[PDB]
Amino acid sequence: DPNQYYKIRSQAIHQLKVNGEDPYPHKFHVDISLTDFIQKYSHLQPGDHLTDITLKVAGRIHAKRASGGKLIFYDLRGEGVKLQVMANSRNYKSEEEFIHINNKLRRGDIIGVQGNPGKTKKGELSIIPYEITLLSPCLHMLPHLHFGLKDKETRYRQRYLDLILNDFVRQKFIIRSKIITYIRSFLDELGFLEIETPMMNIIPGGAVAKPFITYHNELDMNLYMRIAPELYHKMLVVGGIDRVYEIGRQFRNEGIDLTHNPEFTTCEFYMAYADYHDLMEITEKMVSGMVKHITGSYKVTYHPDGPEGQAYDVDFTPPFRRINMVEELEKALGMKLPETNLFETEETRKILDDICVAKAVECPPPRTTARLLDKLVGEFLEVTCINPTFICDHPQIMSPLAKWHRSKEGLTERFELFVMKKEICNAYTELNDPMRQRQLFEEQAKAKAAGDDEAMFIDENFCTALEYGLPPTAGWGMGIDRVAMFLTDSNNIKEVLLFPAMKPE
Amino acid sequence: DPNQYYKIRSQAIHQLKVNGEDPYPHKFHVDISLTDFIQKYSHLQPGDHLTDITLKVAGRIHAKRASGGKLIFYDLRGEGVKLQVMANSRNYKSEEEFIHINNKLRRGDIIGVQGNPGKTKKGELSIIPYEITLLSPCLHMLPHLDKETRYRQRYLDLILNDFVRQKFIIRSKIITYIRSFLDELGFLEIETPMMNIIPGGAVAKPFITYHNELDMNLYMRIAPELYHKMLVVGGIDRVYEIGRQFRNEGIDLTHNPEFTTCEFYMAYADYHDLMEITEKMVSGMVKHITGSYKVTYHPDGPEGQAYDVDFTPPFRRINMVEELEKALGMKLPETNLFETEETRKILDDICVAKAVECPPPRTTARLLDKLVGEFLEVTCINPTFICDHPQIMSPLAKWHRSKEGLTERFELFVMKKEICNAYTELNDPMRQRQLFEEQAKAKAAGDDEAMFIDENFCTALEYGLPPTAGWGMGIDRVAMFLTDSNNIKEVLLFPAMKP
Amino acid sequence: DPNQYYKIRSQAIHQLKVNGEDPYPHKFHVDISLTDFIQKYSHLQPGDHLTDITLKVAGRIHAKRASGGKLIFYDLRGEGVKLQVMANSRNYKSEEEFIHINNKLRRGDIIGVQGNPGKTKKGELSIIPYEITLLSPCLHMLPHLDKETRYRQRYLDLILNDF
Amino acid sequence: PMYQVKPYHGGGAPLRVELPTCMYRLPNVHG
Ligand SMILES: C[C@H]1CCC[C@H](C[C@H]2Cc3cc(O)cc(O)c3C(=O)O2)O1
Ligand SMILES: C[C@H]1CCC[C@H](C[C@H]2Cc3cc(O)cc(O)c3C(=O)O2)O1
Ligand SMILES: N[C@@H](CCCC[NH3+])C(=O)O
Ligand SMILES: N[C@@H](CCCC[NH3+])C(=O)O
Repeated sequence: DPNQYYKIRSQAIHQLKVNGEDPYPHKFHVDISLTDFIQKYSHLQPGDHLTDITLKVAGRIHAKRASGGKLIFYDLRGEGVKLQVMANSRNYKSEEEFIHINNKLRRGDIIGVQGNPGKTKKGELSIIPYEITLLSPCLHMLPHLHFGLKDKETRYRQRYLDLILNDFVRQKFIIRSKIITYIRSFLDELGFLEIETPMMNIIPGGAVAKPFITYHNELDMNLYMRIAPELYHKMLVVGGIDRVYEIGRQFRNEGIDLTHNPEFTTCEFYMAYADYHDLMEITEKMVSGMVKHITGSYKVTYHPDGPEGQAYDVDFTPPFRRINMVEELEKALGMKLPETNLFETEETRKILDDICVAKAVECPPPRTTARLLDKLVGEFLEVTCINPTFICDHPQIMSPLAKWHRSKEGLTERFELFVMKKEICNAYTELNDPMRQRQLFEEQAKAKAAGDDEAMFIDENFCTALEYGLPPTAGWGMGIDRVAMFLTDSNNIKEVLLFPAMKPE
Repeated sequence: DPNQYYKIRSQAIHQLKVNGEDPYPHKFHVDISLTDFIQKYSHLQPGDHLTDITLKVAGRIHAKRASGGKLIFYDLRGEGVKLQVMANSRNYKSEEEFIHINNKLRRGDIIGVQGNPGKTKKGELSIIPYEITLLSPCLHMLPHLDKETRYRQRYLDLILNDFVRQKFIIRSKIITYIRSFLDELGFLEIETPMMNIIPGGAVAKPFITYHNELDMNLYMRIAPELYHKMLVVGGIDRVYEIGRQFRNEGIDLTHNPEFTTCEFYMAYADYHDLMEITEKMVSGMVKHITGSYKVTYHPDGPEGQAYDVDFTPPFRRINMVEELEKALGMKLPETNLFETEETRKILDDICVAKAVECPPPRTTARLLDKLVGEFLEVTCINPTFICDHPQIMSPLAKWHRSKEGLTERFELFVMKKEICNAYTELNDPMRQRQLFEEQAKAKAAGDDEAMFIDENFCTALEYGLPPTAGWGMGIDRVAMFLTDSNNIKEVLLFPAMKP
Repeated sequence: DPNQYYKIRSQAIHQLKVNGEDPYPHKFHVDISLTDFIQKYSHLQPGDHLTDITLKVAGRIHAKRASGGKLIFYDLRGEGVKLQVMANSRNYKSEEEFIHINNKLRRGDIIGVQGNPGKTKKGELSIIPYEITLLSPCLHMLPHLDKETRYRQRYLDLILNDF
Repeated sequence: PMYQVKPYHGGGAPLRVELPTCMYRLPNVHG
């Protein structure tokens, strides 16, 4: 039937081309948006008809309803709003043209309408057309909210259908755009320079991840898609550009789930002469400010398990709670952890392994100290982070690019911001001692050559940059998609990506 | 000697570490920027010394000069400005510490300074330190005052050369201006996929990569065009995206494999509309950023002549086929004959006669392109619209409403280089599908420049794309002209280099 | 009349509370002292207006003077000094809000001011507000310009008498 | 000129973000 529909409409539209009726005209002059039209004429009384005012509007037909032989209603939509077209034979250019155009149009078609503002007796704002023009026909049977589409996969594979039928989808992507615009405004006003750094590298760095590999024709070498801009940013700080930020795509060749997509958008910024304490204050101010600006309040409703589960109000009222990782974990475990440092030590690793086993906390190979800790933190600390919460002072073994903690041995000046059990920010006082950085790279290098395939490559170039002097500095990253998820009540990252990656259908 | 310097300084700094003197301290509390310091105290008279005011600043040492045994001057730089540090032991926390710090510091070091505003007898604005702190030592010998080195070590370039920072500030202003311009016109800023099953929207060799979780190859995007049009189908009438595209092609003065573009799409607009908008945006951009419509450019670099490029609207317009006819001094075929082999052969002959080279395959699109490059683009010094391209070179553009065989397309050229491409969007799904089939057929025959057919996009068009016009701009090239750069590497922080 | 003033202002302020307009806000972020403001911008020439600079100050209103329907001057005092607030609707956040705040404010009130450094034609240093916030209203009629009263109400003595 | 569409930021007033802040200081009366 839809298949039959398409054949018949396609032939009809073709016959229009043959007869010179031009079903895809080059230019229609819209006078006014539907939103403005509604705002301007909502004041009309039932039965009003402004015969002296003629306007041109356009949109998509979502419904067609005949009422006798001389009256037809079209539900015209655009910009997330709707306007009724009440086409009356006596007000149309001619009766013959009225019949011809009405017989031509179908639900789904893009049309332009020239007519007067009015309102029906029932109080429905309308436009009363002198002329209607087909601008672009819909060749398929347009789906309808009652039937469709709620099926996720179709929604993501044909986002245009999703946008046509589901107003809430448009609203999510408006919010997403507002988030990014807010962040740029915030950072611009603090004197940051918006920069662009390479998305293709000889060596991916700045994060723990599996990279994408590609071949570059001109240089006749393989290159890696970036996993993070971090090392480039710090080199520019070395360069004397004190405040930089970049909102852009990163690529990580890993799993796909509710909070993970292989390409995703982040904001990173770096700030000379700042430390992690400064960044927590800035983070609180930016995030709370953002939430209040966009939503109207500090409290946001979120369904962590979707609409079939319970909802919770998430309170972004500053200041955010702070917890120290090792401290809080020890409290949650009811036991003390062995101390760790830069070097992987089998005694310590074994103790953590035993703890994971005893607590039934899974950790896939390789079961390294950092990974076992990460899994433990996930099970016992992250799960308690409902409202925005800083988890602070990560062990050095988990943080190869973070500066050592100035008062806590074996720890670093790092924080992560968690919301609804998920990490929305990662930041630290930057390691700026080249000897120490090289030392950490050598440990990462060893561990790669030992079986850790997510471990970092030595970046000999970056270390050299550090030798010229990186000022005391603090850096920061935010997962833009995740923030968007929390501010749009989405529990699936695919909801905030216009065209998410999908397995072939 | 630079190698010796590094060995020696490295040892001295490691020694500072062993002696617990903390050469990389965690935090220094900067009170005021160097810029603000200069602004606040430039009114001082020579000899002044505000002993009641103490401030903290920081920056990089570019010079060190001793004057006697109790006085040392440091040139402190940051933020594109400079401030003199005038250190006399008499004003320092203690003489012994004055000795220790001065013996420790070297050119290149990052330092924090706590002290008072002042002015030397000679009238040099200064800060007179109570205490100086080493924040980050430079282990290498700092250079003073080839291009390869500038591009492979951009941080060195930025430290030494003030103009470089200014180029990237201008680049940022350009991008921010465009966002403001489009946001104000009711456009929505969107993000579309950089990894595609099928690359489209341009003519280019793509990068290919393997995605693990989906166990299938993907292509890096060459343009976002097809996604934007699908969003317009979706009912978002005005969209734009400023982002990276990737083209696996050659590197030269005006091409890099990854580069930044802005594309926008506007429902119920045509190409005439986009010309006015382009004019207003570009002229407004140049004026806002440079202070006038005229910008000086050295097409051959500073060794050559300069020209003022005039962006005063309206821009000159020329029609590809007519102007080419004038330029060649010969009549070309009727535009409705451009798909014929007769026309291709005619163009091939013309290229041979005029010594215009065109490597295989010698298709109509490529021969015309070469001819246009030779006879038309070179005449485009001031901003110029080249309009009404043949359909055969514009498979996504809508047919021209009155010129059979042509399309409603324009390109904007400045100093012989293309900065924009735009057209009334083809929204007839049957005709678009026909054109895609011809592309795919040509592709299978061996034309690598041919597009892939995109079924999902064609299907989208079948739901009805409103009359629409779209537009693209090469951001790097715009930045080149607004920074007087003739090499794209000048406006890319880290350009791709052969290792 | 002072008794009447107090009854009337008390009611108006309680009404502000009922209308959720928060006449005693918890925190206002003062950027710079009045003293430093005077020191920093006294070099300005008459007519100047630094539209790029926005600052926050606070103090007590000692005088209110209307000049037409779109211009009001407030004498703002603190730290033993004074600063003129020159409020024109043209520079204010919005005209409606300009109206609302000016109708709300009275001599004696503590206010916070967000605005730009400037100088009137006559050469009076001023701050030109984008927004004015009521921080703490004075419910009583502020006195102007015996010793018993000075000693029993030292705060009044301190407000009125610089010495 | 193309028909008017209000900016997505609302159109009311230019975005004005809340920025970090620092308690002002008064001078030492004894200094
Ligand atoms: C730059 C980082 C800082 C911490 C939050 C966020 C983490 C990020 C991790 C991450 C990894 C991955 O493989 C795929 C993804 O979609 C994400 C993500 O959205 O969140 O951004
Ligand atoms: C989107 C387009 C529209 C026309 C101008 C410009 C063309 C673009 C072509 C192009 C191709 C390539 O392989 C490498 C590059 O650096 C560029 C470029 O900067 O300019 O941007
Ligand atoms: N590059 C980090 C974010 C910044 C961390 C602080 N320099 C990440 O991908 O998680
Ligand atoms: N996708 C085009 C720019 C937009 C053309 C108009 N839709 C290009 O890469 O050149």
